[PDB]
Amino acid sequence: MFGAIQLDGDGNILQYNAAEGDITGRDPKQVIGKNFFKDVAPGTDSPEFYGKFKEGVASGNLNTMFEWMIPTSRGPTKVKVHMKKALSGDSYWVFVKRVKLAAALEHHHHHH
Repeated sequence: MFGAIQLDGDGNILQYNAAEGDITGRDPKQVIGKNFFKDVAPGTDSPEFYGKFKEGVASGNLNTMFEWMIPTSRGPTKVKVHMKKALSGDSYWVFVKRVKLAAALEHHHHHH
């Protein structure tokens, strides 16, 4: 379940846009209106993840980027989760992707 979801101050899924996908045979309304921690991700109901989402809101710039383990068809798996407050300053975008060594800003390779 990797995609870009848009949450509000309360954390309600206002819009859902799957990513790294081509087929659109998944009822989006299933998440529309529901909370990311409500059912979309019950295991993410922790202070490290959820807590940060609410904490950042108080400041008005929820900026968090880290990896989290979520349940899947083949069991629990790690994924890159990033939460950033929208530009309007009245919402937050959630980015959940697969962890495949995508992050890496080295300075130089094959050093001698």
